[PDB]
Amino acid sequence: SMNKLYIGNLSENAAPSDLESIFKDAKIPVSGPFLVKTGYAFVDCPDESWALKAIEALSGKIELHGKPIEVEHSVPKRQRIRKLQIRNIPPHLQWEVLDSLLVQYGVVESCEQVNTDSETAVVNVTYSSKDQARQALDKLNGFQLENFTLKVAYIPDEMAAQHH
Repeated sequence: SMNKLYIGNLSENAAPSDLESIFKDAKIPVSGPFLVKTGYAFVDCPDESWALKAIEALSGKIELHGKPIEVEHSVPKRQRIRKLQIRNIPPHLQWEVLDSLLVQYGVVESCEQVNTDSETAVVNVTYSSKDQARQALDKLNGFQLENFTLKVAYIPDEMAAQHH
């Protein structure tokens, strides 16, 4: 389940109470405690919708101790394989325009729309191979389209962990 968050760019002094109050102010529930390590932390949300809301509302938008926090899906490196999430897509963008970008990097096995309360769209894309998704991530994250900057990140690909 995509309810697990990684929180990055934290100060050395950051404490759970600091993150608790950020999530409370954003009206986002968590389903367990904040685990604060050295410059980063982990927390779970009750479901995938809340995890996405936390990313969209908090990442790069809230500062703690003078540093803007980063909030992302927590994905172990060995689960960064075929699957990506693309956020901040222009609301009216024709799906052929998006497809014309995606296929420059590989074969799209699937592209699923995700529910979100933002005006911008979110899709989960599965490429055929790890090399294709890695190139798409590098080329599409930060790409500017119709006055919107696309944000692209890995999501877990648990079933391909041993695929060749």
